[PDB]
Amino acid sequence: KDYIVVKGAREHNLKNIDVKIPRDKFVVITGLSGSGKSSLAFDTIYAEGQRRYVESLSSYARQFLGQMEKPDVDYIDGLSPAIAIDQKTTSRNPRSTVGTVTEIYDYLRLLFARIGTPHITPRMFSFNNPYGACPECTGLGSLMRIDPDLVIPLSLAQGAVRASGWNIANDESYARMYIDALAKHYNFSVDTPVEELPPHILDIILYGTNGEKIKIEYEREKGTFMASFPGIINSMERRYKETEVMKQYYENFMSNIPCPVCKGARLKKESLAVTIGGKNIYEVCCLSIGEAKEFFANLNLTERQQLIARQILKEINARLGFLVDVGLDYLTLARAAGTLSGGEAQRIRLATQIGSGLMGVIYILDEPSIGLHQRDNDRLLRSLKKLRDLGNTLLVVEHDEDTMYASDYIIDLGPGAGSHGGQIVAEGTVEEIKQNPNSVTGEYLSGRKKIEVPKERRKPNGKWLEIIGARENNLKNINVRIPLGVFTCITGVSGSGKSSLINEILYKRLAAELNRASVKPGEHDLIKGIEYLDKVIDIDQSPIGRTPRSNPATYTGVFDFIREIFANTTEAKTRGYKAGRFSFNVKGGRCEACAGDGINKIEMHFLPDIYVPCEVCKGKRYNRETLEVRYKGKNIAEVLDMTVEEALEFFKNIPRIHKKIETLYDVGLGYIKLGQSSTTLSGGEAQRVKLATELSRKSTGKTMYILDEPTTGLHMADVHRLVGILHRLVEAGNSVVVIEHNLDVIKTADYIIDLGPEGGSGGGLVVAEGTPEEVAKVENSYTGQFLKKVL
Amino acid sequence: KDYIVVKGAREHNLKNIDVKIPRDKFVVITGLSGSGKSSLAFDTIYAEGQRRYVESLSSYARQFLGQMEKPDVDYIDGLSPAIAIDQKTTSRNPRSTVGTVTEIYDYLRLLFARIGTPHITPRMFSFNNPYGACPECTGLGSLMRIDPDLVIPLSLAQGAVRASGWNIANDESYARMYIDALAKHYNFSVDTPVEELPPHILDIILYGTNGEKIKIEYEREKGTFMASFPGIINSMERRYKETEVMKQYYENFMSNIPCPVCKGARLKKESLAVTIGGKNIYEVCCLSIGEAKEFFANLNLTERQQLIARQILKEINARLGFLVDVGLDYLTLARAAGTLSGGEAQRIRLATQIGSGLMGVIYILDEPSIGLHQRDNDRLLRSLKKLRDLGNTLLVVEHDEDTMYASDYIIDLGPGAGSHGGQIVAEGTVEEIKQNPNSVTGEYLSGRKKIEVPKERRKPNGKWLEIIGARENNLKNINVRIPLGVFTCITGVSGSGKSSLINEILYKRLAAELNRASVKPGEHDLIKGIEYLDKVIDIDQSPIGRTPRSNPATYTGVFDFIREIFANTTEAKTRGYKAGRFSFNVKGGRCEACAGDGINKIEMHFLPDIYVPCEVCKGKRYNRETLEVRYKGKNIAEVLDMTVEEALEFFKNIPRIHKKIETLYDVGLGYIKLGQSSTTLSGGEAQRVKLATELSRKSTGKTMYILDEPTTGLHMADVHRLVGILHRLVEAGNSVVVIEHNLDVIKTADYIIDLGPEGGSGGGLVVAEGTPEEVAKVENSYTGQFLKKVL
DNA sequence: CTGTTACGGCTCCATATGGAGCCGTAACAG
DNA sequence: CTGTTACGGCTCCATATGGAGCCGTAACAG
Ligand SMILES: [Zn+2]
Ligand SMILES: [Zn+2]
Ligand SMILES: [Zn+2]
Ligand SMILES: [Zn+2]
Repeated sequence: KDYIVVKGAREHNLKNIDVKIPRDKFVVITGLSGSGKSSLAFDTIYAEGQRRYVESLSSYARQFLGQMEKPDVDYIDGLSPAIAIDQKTTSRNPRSTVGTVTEIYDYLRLLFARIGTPHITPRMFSFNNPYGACPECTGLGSLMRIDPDLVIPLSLAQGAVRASGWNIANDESYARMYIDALAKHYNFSVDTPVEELPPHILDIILYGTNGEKIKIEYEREKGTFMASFPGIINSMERRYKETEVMKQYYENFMSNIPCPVCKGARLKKESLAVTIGGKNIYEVCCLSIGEAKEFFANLNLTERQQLIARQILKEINARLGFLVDVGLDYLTLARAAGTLSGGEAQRIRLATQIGSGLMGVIYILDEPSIGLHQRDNDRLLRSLKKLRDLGNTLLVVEHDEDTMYASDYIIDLGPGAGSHGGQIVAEGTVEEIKQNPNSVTGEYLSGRKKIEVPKERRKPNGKWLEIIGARENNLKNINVRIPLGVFTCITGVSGSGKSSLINEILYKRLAAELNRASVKPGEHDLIKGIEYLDKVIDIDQSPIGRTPRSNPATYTGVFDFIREIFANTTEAKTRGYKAGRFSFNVKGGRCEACAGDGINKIEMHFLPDIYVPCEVCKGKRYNRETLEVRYKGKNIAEVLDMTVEEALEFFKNIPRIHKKIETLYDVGLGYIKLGQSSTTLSGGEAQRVKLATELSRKSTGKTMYILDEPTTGLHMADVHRLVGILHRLVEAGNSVVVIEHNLDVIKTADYIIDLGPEGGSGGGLVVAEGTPEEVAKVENSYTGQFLKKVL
Repeated sequence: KDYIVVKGAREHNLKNIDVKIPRDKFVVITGLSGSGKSSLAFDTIYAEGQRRYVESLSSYARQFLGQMEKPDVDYIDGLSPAIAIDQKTTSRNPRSTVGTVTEIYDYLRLLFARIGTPHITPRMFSFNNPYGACPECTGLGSLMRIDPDLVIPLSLAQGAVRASGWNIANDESYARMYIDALAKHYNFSVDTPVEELPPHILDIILYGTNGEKIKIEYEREKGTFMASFPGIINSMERRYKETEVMKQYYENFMSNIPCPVCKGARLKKESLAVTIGGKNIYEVCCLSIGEAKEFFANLNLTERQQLIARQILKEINARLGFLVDVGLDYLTLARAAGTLSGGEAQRIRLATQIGSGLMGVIYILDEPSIGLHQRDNDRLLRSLKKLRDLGNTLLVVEHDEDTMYASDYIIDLGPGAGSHGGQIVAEGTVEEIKQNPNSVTGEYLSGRKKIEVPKERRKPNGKWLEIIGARENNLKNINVRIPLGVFTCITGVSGSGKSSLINEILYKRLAAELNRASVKPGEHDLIKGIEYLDKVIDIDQSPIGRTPRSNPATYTGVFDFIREIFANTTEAKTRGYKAGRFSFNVKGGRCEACAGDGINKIEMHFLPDIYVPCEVCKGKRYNRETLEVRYKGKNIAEVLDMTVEEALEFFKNIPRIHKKIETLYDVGLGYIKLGQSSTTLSGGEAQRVKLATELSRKSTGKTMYILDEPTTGLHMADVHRLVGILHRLVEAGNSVVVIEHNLDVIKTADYIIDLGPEGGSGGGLVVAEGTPEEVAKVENSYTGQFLKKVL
């Protein structure tokens, strides 16, 4: 009725816990990273609600949506349909923009049709219908095409065509025999240079024969057939239109340009003649949300116009107010939804959900406050509480103190992670958790544990990285200086351009200069001080592997030492074994039946592929003869089965393994097991693995680390550990640059660069620079204002 | 909040109506057929709720579910997600049965794992996993295959292979050249008879070469290639497994047989050794729902077993009780869900929804009481009220008096249909509608209008249709006699076998004997009295056309007369025109640009095909020169634009057109227009069109009409009109047999055949026979008991 | 004029190879 | 012993023609 009773929850590492979540209330789930709160929420409640709603729909719709796996839960009662909002974005299609996603373009079209004065039909203003879409660009506004300068950057035999699937290097490839047939038809030499080729022949080859029929001969068996040359450009365009990695690869060689006729207006030349208050539809859509709302509020109409357009104006004002209160007062209604970050997309989805007014729906949010400045926390909390107040329930998974102080109910898991977590430690109001003596969240909220402000701060040693003439996006031609050898943190409000300035300019230029990559840096003049750097490393939450053949033991490189010490035993020496025998990636020591994968594929008549453990090897991925070899009473499979904490004690007598295992333990991965597949690892686990690998390396003092919000989905203890690890890395001799919005991390940094003073058009500048104490003295700085009370 | 406010509803024929539907209440929508209530419910509320829930899901899930069209409504507030339940069934896959659909097989597996005594793992009892599925049948229980007796029912050149896609009649077809290559390889003559062919050669041809590689030569251009013969049977099996019309066609030639090892148990020989109370899993699943519930209630366990299996037993008992209270006390848990009727599937879905306990969801049901006997009305109403009471709202679209008397709120549309309906006439409680003087439902509920019991009933003239030895399904070898020349109605409780006995036996045998069709009748001895019949006609709600080239004017045949009178004018005579010129199906009088379709196809870069009216012809489907010809001030397009009611007055001077138009008016289609596409017609409109076509024919007195519940989705006035039409058809000279569950239709019949006395195993017999007055005197008959008070 | 049958024409639905990232191994320099 | 570079091998992901039903037309019988 008024509760969500869950019994027998055993998904992932949950230790058969029973919980009662009050309905129509603000509920937050807390715990350490990997403690199972994310599993308990998403894999149980969201999955059960989505399955219960989908299975009751039409058969075709259910088949299209797929067959969701049934969670390992006894029974759940009082479960309304669940909608999950998380930081995930897709390119999707160019047809969708911010206005269409937020469902305000329809209201704008209705208003323009009803009251717009021509210089009147709602479908005339839409670019998704032939009645309004521009004839040339088909309502897209961007004539995407592949320029000839990129297809042929040398004769054909030297590798002129760099496009995938058109490599004429192979003699028997389709491209080779098509080129041979074309050369036979047009009587030209393939080995002739492209520049020396006649323009007509080159144009015919590039753009095809335009439907002309030619004879093509193919040899395996021999035969002949009649067909036509489609052309490289036409085939690439058709492949692009047929269907995200392939889309990104195709768009890499593309050259986006504005439509020559509509100039990106996406509409016919006659639809733009209708204006409201001196601004047509495109000009209104080009304004930022705040100024558009101000213009709508200040708009003056006659009595008849006000009576005929009251409801549309009220709806537009309400939606714009919701969007502003969410925090996106800098975005434009005409901006493409594809070029949006995860936090911006999540906030837009939240605003749309608030505007829709759906009732009786369980809402689950995964860290809505990440990627958002501290000044917008109150607005975000007010929006969340309004969404709850409209007749819904919230299951936010957050680790922010303000969220705990604003939430009605708090559920805490733990007390550790992995095999030590998965059970509820404490629950109730914030006061009850604060008074609870066995809760980590209560301990960190009551002041028992805290992050201390360092007494001594490092200073630059005379090495600086100067970026000159940065003008990409909203950057107003600013020059910044990043000291080398100290912990540098870059702050600023959302949309100020810090993320672009770092990721798409500094990292790309450093990679091109040092790692010898092939990327296009952002619009800037030059970078000074690169000679002081030897390598650039970027650490993110991307998975460390896409195959089941990768595990942390191999990634950290400790598996080589483990195999060496295994082969150094007397049994392997007497049996003539090698260090490579104890590996599930090379034939000789792996199971032959399962090919070392450990699972087998079974095909059903009317079901997808089902995987079961291999019968002969029992999932140990090794043959019996190899497994007979034991080192100190444990075989290779048992060693792979140990966790990092146990491996620390087991391998304490071998320094070369002990150092790596201790690094893995210190980066907070003491609950993980060496045999875990890299595919099953989460973002935090992958980031910790990368940090451990970086720590295990021998630093030369000329390395730069770039991190983009490393505190995503991290508890207070995790933040403390990450701060300690970053300080250790800085003290090693390298330099660390972090884009952070967390005050706890910010206050421990040695240098702070602030970008503001606003977001969007008003941003792109530099407000404050120096140590946090110096930045706190700047009056016109939000970060300084917050650090004034934080310190 | 507590209301669903809809403003500006203009979908289909709705005349801009505003309504307020109370939330969490029993609401019923009433109106005439075609008045727009179905549109107002499904196209507006269900569509808006489904779109609002889908658009907030993941991008991939939203793309898979498709892009739902936005309804033509201003705004809807307080809209919870909507689930629509309607009478629609699909073959789907053999993996799903009644138990799996109702989610009781999982609980049965859990109970068997926990307390079953072997002679213990939940996944061992499931047939959807390799751990429990039978190795031979792969957990299907039916080895579906194509028998050789059906592939070759004459030499190859005479058409031995009757399978689609393997017609060797064409010389250049792939089948022909494959057969030629096989004949060249094996050195045999294709023209040789199949019987005279060696068994080895025939087996090799039928089952392929089993991977053997042979040389195949093909001619258009000439060439050769190496491949293997897959075989007809293997190719057909692969095509069947690749992917409903094609599935039905493939299954027509299939021969379903039980698995030789498991005997249809779908499980391994070891999983059936576990028994509970002397019955294993398959034997429990083979019992009917009522007796299974009785067995579970009477089951005795020890204290430990009761303590360990209390929750599972309680859940199973509750679900079985819900299923029994729904009305399906005769179904078996092991029955395949594919072989279920629309009403049974809808009731099963309702029971599953009740068991799931989803809260805050709007439920829309389309005639849940159709196909259900009168004795189950109270149980169905109680189930609906319980489903509402668990915290939901109901939007049932029903025309049953008991539903009106049980509903909290009633919304009435009308007052007519088509252009006369689409607006709300009255609303409120049942008393308010009864006291309303301008409501058709109130008029029929207050006794102002009623269907009178006929004073005189027709009697048989000595012609009878005797079915001897009917034994299909649950029929217990019964003999029935259907009189010819009178209105015969067949009644009985659900599951008594009347539907099978009629549709799959009598209609099929009559079609085979008279219409010279190719179908397999049900298991019966013979039928006597066929010599008194000349033709058999079956009328259902299936669409009358699948192309936009069919309209009621052509279907009824009146369009030929219209074209003839158009060509008989002086303008056509002077211009040398013919009767075929005024047709949008032959070149010469239709628009060349749109090819007479009236619409054009426009392709977008990243959108599906969009259809817009043709520019040159303005959607009139005719060229200008043809349109210049006018008859009595109206051209052909204007004539097509007229409705039946207007065409009745326009064509009153031509008897050959007036008779057909009057028939169309009398069958209740006075609101439809002659130019309406047959694809857009609903089931009721198609049935009315078929009835009008049958009436327009010249009856020879030797025709039999078979109707299966013609009162589906019909108001009381529609029922009265249909009864009048059926009586007119009977008085014409033919014989009508109707399977009906409506007491109003039953009381007007001349002969009644009752099948009972129960459903399932207890059915398949004949209880009462004779006139309704005679049937009402039978004590052990539910239909007689109801007719006792009805008459 | 009307019903039936046969034929022609139309429409909608159905049915294998190259590339990026990672692991293991050998060689060379510090 | 350790770091770096180069190479080989492995895996997962990506990119047109026959048939059923209907409409129009002509011929034959009542
Ligand atoms: Zn354009
Ligand atoms: Zn194996
Ligand atoms: Zn079997
Ligand atoms: Zn046209």
